[PDB]
Amino acid sequence: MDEIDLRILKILQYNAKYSLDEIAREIRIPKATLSYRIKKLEKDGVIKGYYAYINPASLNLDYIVITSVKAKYGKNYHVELGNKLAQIPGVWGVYFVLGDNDFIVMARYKTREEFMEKFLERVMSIPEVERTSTQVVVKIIKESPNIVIF
Amino acid sequence: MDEIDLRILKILQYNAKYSLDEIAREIRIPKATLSYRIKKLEKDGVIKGYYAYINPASLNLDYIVITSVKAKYGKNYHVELGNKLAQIPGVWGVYFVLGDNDFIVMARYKTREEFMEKFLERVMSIPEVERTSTQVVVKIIKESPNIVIF
Amino acid sequence: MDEIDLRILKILQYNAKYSLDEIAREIRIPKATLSYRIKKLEKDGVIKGYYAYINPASLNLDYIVITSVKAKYGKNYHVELGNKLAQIPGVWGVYFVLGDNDFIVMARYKTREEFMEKFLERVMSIPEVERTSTQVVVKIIKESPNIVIF
Amino acid sequence: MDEIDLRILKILQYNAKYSLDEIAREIRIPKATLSYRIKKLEKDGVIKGYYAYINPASLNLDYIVITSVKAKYGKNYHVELGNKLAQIPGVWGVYFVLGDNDFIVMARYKTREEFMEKFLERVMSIPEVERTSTQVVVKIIKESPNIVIF
Amino acid sequence: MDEIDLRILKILQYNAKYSLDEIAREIRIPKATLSYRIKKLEKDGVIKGYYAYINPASLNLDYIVITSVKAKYGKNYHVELGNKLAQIPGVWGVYFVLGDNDFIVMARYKTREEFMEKFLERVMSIPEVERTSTQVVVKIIKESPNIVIF
Amino acid sequence: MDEIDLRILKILQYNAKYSLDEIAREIRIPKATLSYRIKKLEKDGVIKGYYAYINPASLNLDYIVITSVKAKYGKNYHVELGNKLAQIPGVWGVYFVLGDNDFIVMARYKTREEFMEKFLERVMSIPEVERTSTQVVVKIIKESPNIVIF
Amino acid sequence: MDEIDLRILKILQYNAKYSLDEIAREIRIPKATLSYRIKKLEKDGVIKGYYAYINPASLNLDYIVITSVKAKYGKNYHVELGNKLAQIPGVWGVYFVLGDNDFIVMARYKTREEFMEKFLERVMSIPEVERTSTQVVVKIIKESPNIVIF
Amino acid sequence: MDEIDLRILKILQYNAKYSLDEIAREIRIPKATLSYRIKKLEKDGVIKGYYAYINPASLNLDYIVITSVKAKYGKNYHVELGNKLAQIPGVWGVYFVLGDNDFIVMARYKTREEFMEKFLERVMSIPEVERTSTQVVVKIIKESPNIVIF
Ligand SMILES: NC(=O)CC[C@H](N)C(=O)O
Ligand SMILES: NC(=O)CC[C@H](N)C(=O)O
Ligand SMILES: NC(=O)CC[C@H](N)C(=O)O
Ligand SMILES: NC(=O)CC[C@H](N)C(=O)O
Ligand SMILES: NC(=O)CC[C@H](N)C(=O)O
Ligand SMILES: NC(=O)CC[C@H](N)C(=O)O
Ligand SMILES: NC(=O)CC[C@H](N)C(=O)O
Ligand SMILES: NC(=O)CC[C@H](N)C(=O)O
Ligand SMILES: [Mg+2]
Ligand SMILES: [Mg+2]
Ligand SMILES: [Mg+2]
Ligand SMILES: [Mg+2]
Repeated sequence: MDEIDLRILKILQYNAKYSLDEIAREIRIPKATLSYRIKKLEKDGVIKGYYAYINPASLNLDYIVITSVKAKYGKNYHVELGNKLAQIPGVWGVYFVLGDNDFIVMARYKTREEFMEKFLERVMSIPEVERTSTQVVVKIIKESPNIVIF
Repeated sequence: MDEIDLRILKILQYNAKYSLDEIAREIRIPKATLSYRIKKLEKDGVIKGYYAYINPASLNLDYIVITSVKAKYGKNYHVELGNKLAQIPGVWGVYFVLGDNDFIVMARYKTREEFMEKFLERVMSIPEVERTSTQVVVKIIKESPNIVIF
Repeated sequence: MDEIDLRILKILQYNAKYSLDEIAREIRIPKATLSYRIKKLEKDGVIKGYYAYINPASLNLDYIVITSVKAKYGKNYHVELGNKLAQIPGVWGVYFVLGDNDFIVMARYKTREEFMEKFLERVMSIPEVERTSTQVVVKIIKESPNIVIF
Repeated sequence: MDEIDLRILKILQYNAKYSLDEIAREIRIPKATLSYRIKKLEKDGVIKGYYAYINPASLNLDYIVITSVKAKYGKNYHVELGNKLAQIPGVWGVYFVLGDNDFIVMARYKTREEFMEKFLERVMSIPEVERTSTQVVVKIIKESPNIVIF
Repeated sequence: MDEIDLRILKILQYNAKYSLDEIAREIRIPKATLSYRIKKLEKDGVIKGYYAYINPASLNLDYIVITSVKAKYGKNYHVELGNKLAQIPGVWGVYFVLGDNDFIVMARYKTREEFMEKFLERVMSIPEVERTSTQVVVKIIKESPNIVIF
Repeated sequence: MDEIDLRILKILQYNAKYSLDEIAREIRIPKATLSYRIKKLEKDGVIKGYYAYINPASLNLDYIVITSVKAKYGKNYHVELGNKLAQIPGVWGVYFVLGDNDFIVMARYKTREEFMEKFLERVMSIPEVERTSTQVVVKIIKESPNIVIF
Repeated sequence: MDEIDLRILKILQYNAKYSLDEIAREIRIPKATLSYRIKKLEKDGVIKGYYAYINPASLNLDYIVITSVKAKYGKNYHVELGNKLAQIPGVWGVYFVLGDNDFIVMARYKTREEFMEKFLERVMSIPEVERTSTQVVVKIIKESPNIVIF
Repeated sequence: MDEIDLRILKILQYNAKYSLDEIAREIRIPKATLSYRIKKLEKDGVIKGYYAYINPASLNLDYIVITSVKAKYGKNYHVELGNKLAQIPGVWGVYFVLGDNDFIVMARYKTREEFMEKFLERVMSIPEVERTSTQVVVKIIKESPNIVIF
């Protein structure tokens, strides 16, 4: 990629439905070239897709959690435990980390009860889990993972 | 919203450039109605936008961190500290949480040095910060915040 | 329930033996209506009972503890462990919680020895327990769980 | 008090509206004597009152928390901080404790937002507070503080 | 015991070889009575013995430790683990405690190597031990366990 | 000192009132020599005194604590803080330690209230104190600091 | 550098006084070329020097510590605090780290007293220090920082 | 050793290739005597070798870690676990320590991936490991283990 590709990506990361004519006018390059560049970025795996940003609040997803997981160590436990956590409905983020915990899990649910049934009751049965500590999110100050270029 | 709106959203959350004809064929409703429903969802704030999912690895964003923040308590410190953390380049997530820490921050950088200059050196000067503990992400097992409907 | 039911409950939560005539005079409604409303609240399960508030100090209950419990995780451990903790004489509160511990237990005893025999020696034998940490209450500043309406 | 007083209290602690005739029949003593004994227990401060046990769930009190507080030490900080915590609407229990924290606070609210406005935003402004850690109650297994005699 | 017994004990707790004539002169009571009182205190188990206070430094006991022990819970583990810890040469204090640890052990050795061989290597083999954390004493500010009356 | 001095000390550390004739018979040395050796040990500071071992339980000292102290760092804080802690009535041991805490304090009181007034309320006013964590002793398995030679 | 430079370095990292003839014979290259390559590595800063590995035990350096430091945050505190720690006699390693602590310090002393005077008493006066936790090394299993190529 | 040996060592610890003539001129002793003294120090094991100080950065060793290890206790676990940790490529320091952890491990790798494959994936399979916490080094302020004489 080059300087122009980054400028294109900087626009698409926050507004993917901005018309080709509008993008071409902003960056200052031929539309045909813009189309070619975007197709290449998709072909090369830089742009992996396009998603609609849906307001979780509109779906009543008010029970937001960040759970730290301590594992029972064993050969390749990170693979086994990581994948089991990733399969839980409501879990959108699973990170293998360095520190006093081994995994950080990001999840969303509508209520305390849903969270207990879909998440807590599933996690407690995973053999690779020693224990977990869930941090309830009182307020989301910022959640814009789509912004990769500042 | 109704059952049909959810099915539309379930598709748009992972593939927003799927054609109207294809979406209409999958859900089984008139294209004109589909267009109307989508426009209403955007007008009502359910769909807040459309973004291109860019592979962070393609931008060499290999230094991924999850930082826990302990604050110096004071009136409305959550607002003041939260906003200062949110303004840091590279920070995409800022959560006010319950537990032994007060904020959880998600950030991405290309290198250790960039992380130190843009993030660590900025955070250490924020008066509302007591201290922080950064968890380095060794491997991202899953990061699909776009999926709001399972 | 309505606004009037709440006012009635606000009185009964701290003084259940206040006469019907006195309550009717305070809220300003017919005694017959007050009686009907109270009976309905009991029938609907809002008022689950009436208790005498006994001063624990009068019973020499001077050894007051708040114990945090870390569990050995397993399928439905919260049910099994929670119920075993709830059965211990002297234990009045058992809460399944989010955080670095899994249960918080509230108990009262007359002495250190009674606490050790009835509580500590029982808890240490429960297989679902990894370990516990007991916080001794030096002084109860406030303990009015009966107040549900502020 | 004597053996008979304890038996009377054991009944009143869970059912204070049980008729005098019924209580007298259960314990086996004259009604006049029972009335005298109860009046004496009230006069002596053993029975401090009578309350209606209201189901918190009926009032939508679904946000239940147990907050640990670390104080900024100073002369008589336990008195000053304890009283400020006790004054917060929704807080029913405040305990000065031994251990890694100095106070344990029990509170109830209807929602996350109410909890943030009435509790979190008030606590963060108290000068005697170093920091706090809130444990969200996922499920109340038992909460019968009225039972003082097992 | 009475006021006079306490005054006698207050003297014997720090100087047991003070002559009977000197003690009688200080407290103001007949020597025969003083002798009788002391014999009674010994007979009743108040005075369990008389020891020479030996300066540990004179024996090169420079490796002073305070070890916290986390146990593997089980029926009567406090008895079993407590006794095994008490049998270790060099260990003079073993306390069953409330908090994040279960036992506190006080020990003294001449060197790091002696401490490792006699204490660490013995403790690591005790099945009731989950783990321990040893706090090395850099300086003893005060160690006068003989003073029971201030 | 020599081998004989150690054997003498091994006896005096647990029974200082054992007669000279009995000690001489046990160790096998002339009484005159034994007396000379003991006087020399006292003169050289090896034997710093003789105390009566008083059973704390006989004095109702049932509230036994081991308190960890975190200090506010500053020049020679260990001297200043250590001495202030050592002056508190009821405190018999004060140790400057390595680890997550800076001092370990051993104290004894008759009741919870005495402990709060004499110890807690005094410690909270010491400026060099950041905070403390008190571990209540449920049972003393062993407390024989007089034994220096095993 | 190339494959040959690495082989040369792999030898020099553990035996720098191995003769040129011996090194040339082992790697299989002309001595003149070996000399040229080594001089270039020194000129380019790859080889920063040559040191004698002295056995710390021979210097009675028996008090080995690894100290974790929590800082008082502020602008560029890592620079200021890091440099002050690095200036302390006996300190050979100072690392700015991610996690619950901010610096890890490696030091060596002959005795507990030397450690207290040269290290502890100096660190406690540094304003940028919140507190520290020192881990005493009981046994060095391995300490070969000179090995950079495995 | 004597005063002169220490002065010789103080020079060799940072510059082992300083010529004999230069060292003799600095310390003020005959070259023949200097040679004899150095040979004796090597023969006596004081000087265990001579190494080239290679700049780790020149080898792209940018992933620097300090890992704390909690062990599963058992007979001689320190020997077994210590040796297994010492065998891992990239690990240069292994210390058996006192405190909340049992071992501190110092290691170096070129990248996050290398660190995960060579270190993390190996450590997680060691049966004697309960868990670990890795502290990533953001900046090395000082790393001069060769300096044994200050
Ligand atoms: N999985 C491992 O090998 C160790 C992970 C652990 N969280 C650490 O930081 O060391
Ligand atoms: N900001 C506050 O009032 C408290 C926040 C803190 N993290 C807690 O869980 O209690
Ligand atoms: N039981 C579970 O699944 C987890 C409970 C744990 N206390 C937490 O907060 O995550
Ligand atoms: N307030 C105090 O003096 C100390 C209280 C502290 N929680 C402790 O356990 O020691
Ligand atoms: N042994 C037990 O039952 C619990 C002991 C633990 N240290 C506590 O404080 O709760
Ligand atoms: N006083 C100091 O300098 C440090 C003491 C601290 N407890 C430690 O272990 O490092
Ligand atoms: N200095 C900083 O900004 C933070 C350092 C802290 N140790 C962390 O891991 O976050
Ligand atoms: N290995 C042991 O016996 C105990 C080691 C532990 N790290 C401690 O400090 O006590
Ligand atoms: Mg998206
Ligand atoms: Mg009640
Ligand atoms: Mg004694
Ligand atoms: Mg070297």
